[PDB]
Amino acid sequence: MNMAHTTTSMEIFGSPEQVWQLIGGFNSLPDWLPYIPSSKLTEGGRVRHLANPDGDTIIERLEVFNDKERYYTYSIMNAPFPVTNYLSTIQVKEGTESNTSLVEWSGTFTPVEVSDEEAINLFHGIYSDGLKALQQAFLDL
Amino acid sequence: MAHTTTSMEIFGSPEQVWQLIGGFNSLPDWLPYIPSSKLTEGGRVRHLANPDGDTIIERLEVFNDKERYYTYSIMNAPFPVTNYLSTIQVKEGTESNTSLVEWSGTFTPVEVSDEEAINLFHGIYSDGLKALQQAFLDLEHH
Repeated sequence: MNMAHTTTSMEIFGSPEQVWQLIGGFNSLPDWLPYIPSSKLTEGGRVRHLANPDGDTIIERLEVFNDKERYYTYSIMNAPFPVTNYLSTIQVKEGTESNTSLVEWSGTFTPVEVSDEEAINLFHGIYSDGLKALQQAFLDL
Repeated sequence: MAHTTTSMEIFGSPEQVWQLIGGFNSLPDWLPYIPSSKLTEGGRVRHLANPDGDTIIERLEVFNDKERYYTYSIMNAPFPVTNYLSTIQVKEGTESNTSLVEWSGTFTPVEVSDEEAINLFHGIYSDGLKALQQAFLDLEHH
């Protein structure tokens, strides 16, 4: 119990549903994250193996999933990150217009071998870069 | 709309039973009726084959690992229903190492009576829950 927090929200030029169709897949990070080469599912779709572009790997577990409320929460089973009790959620909220959406990527975790600020900086950077790339891909009809 | 539910106690902790049936793509590991399954859409959609080679496409609506349940709908299948919704949940049993699995369904029967729609799905649910009960009964050791 330490639990650091970080979040980042960003407007995407696409209807919430359309945006969720592209990012709501647990194994679909490679379709929108320019930092993920490939993703593999295990346990009938409950576990994803991300092939990190550095030899290391990230294994995560789907914790919660709701199609219509457009969101999914997941936890880390095995990754090189310097934290524990990692829990992250990515949700597609209402945009400012009906053809717009606001994506939120949050995460709670316990820093280990790094300060709260350093871990907060790490994932905030990962989240923000992820959403900026997504913003880029959608305003590319 | 029509509704139907089946329950079955299995000799396995709620967590064990769920490790085996909680995967959206794991039906062929325990449901005789679905010999083959495939996932698309990053895992949200599954393509099933029934014994007669018919294709069944369903979509994951809700999934909760901790509470051991998932809800899904039918996008397209040869079944005579519409507005199909089904949820499978693994509840606590009478012993810390047994559990109660529940498979429920709600649907609008099309071109068939409610009775006929209920029998079909109840039959499928029963088929799978019974195989599941037999699977664990095969303890085999300690």
